[PDB]
Amino acid sequence: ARTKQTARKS
Amino acid sequence: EEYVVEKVLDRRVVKGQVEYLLKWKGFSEEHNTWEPEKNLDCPELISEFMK
Repeated sequence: ARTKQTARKS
Repeated sequence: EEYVVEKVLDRRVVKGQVEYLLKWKGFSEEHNTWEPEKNLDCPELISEFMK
């Protein structure tokens, strides 16, 4: 439940 | 395909979309990529950038 900074890579 | 982001380095507007240049956590800078805003799940990194 701790957050993480993420993104999908194209 | 989802990866942890380290920093948002730059921003551009191209073809009607905002894109951000991402430094991925644990990856060298030669793996940086532009990603449209819809791909981002790092609001606090965008905020740090916008300062």
